[PDB]
Amino acid sequence: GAMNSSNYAELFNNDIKLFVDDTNVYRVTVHKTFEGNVATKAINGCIFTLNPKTGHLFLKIIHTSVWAGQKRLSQLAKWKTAEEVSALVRSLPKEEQPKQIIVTRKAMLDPLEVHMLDFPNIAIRPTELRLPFSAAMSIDKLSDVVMKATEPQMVLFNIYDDWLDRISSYTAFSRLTLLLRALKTNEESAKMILLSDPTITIKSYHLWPSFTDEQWITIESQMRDLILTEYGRKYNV
Amino acid sequence: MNTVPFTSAPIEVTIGIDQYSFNVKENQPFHGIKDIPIGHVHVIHFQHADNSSMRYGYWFDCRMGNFYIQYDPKDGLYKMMEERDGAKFENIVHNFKERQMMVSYPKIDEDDTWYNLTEFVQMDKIRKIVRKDENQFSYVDSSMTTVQENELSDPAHSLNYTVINFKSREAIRPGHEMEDFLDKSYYLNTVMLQGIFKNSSNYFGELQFAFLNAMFFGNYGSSLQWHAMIELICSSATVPKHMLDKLDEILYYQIKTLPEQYSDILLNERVWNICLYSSFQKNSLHNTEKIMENKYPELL
Ligand SMILES: CNCC(=O)N(C)c1ccccn1
Repeated sequence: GAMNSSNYAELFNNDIKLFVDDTNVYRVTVHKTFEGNVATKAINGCIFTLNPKTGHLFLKIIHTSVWAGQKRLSQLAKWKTAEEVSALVRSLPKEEQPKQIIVTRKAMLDPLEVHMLDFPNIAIRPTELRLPFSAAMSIDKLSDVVMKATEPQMVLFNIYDDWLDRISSYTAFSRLTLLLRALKTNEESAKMILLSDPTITIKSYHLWPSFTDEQWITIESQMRDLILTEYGRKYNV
Repeated sequence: MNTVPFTSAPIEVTIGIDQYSFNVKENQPFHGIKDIPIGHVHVIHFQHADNSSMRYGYWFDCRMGNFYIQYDPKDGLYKMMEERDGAKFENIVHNFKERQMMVSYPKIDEDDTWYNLTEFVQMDKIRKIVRKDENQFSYVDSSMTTVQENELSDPAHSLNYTVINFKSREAIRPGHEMEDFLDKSYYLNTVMLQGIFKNSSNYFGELQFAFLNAMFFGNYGSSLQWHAMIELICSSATVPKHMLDKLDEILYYQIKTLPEQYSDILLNERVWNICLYSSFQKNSLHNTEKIMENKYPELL
């Protein structure tokens, strides 16, 4: 059944599972035409498929050519997502295939279930959590590889960098979701927090800066402040 | 015109014959039903006064044998049986006829309701859905589950309707996932019509039989089957024009006949709203849409 606050630690047990987020698959800019009508222009997108225990991110880049000559693109995007997730699963050795796939949006349930009919033992689940994975394109290195792609491409990342050498996967996921929630609520502020101190750099093979344990506590506090504030600024409190 | 005699009526019971019904009192000198139209299947059905639980009954065709009803005090129900001695049967019926204890199947001459509800229903197909090969007639009751319900527990007593499942490998061609799920024409026309049912008449017959078991016995799995077979047609973009026209007539007469007060349980809101207002065939069921809107606008 659905994943929620009550069964949260299940994410960090030893049953392989993946989150799939489709919110950045079909992306457009909306603009005026010379005749003064409105049109859209697609830009490259991505499927966000994440193992929350290990941090392994399977970033399937969706190049705009996949939309050429197609209709009802927002519907197609869900089915394209499910096609690519099913292909990923089939590409993995049996012992690496997930036992559950959790979709962040309920409209992915039927597309994914249908594409995974060959895998009756893989549970496809929704979630009641409001996860901030749409903000993945606010991570500079992820946005860069998506925007530069000239063809369909899969790129592999660990979204936890080396954090698991020092913290558990529960704590790493909590840090990830805090960072992403902040980037979603106020991207400029969030990014200012992460980079204000030029002596803390991002390793070439990492996504986030090389904070010490003590610096992560300061950073994490600053992201909470931001979120509560924006929550005031937004609601006036 | 054929006859189904009753040995007696030892317990108070409401007796149905097709869309008609009589309340028989405990030990009411009553001895069966005459003037039953030849050429159609028929259903004789029962609800005891002391236990409105379990409606049950028998599908039959008088061309296939001489059938009668006899109460069994051990099993506690009215049982259909075949009389193989034809002279014994004619003699019984004639005596019963002279005693004026046999009700006359009360068909109005103008009235094509039963034909319209059973147009494609054949006894031979009923007997493959309801498996009990030593009898020529078929028992159904309120509690019997379908083969598909059992999958999700006694198989001898199951309704072996054709399994329809929209999220199944049978329904979905590898590589056409989105196409086959959003437009079920492949599944309707190739898998089901050409493959399993062979023709639309057999498909409609199973649909009509499922409705009738839903209506007369409150059989929940039958209701599920009826709606699935409707939904499979309505969710196909490509349906033969003769099938859509016949479907509209079939459904019109089903909706017309349904008891006004059972609509809440026998009609699935999602399927009907999808079929009449969203599906590919939303504009192909004019008669059905008009009667639904005028009789059950709440559901919609
Ligand atoms: C529901 N009446 C059953 C019936 O036809 N019979 C028993 C009868 C007919 C005429 C007068 C009395 N009984």
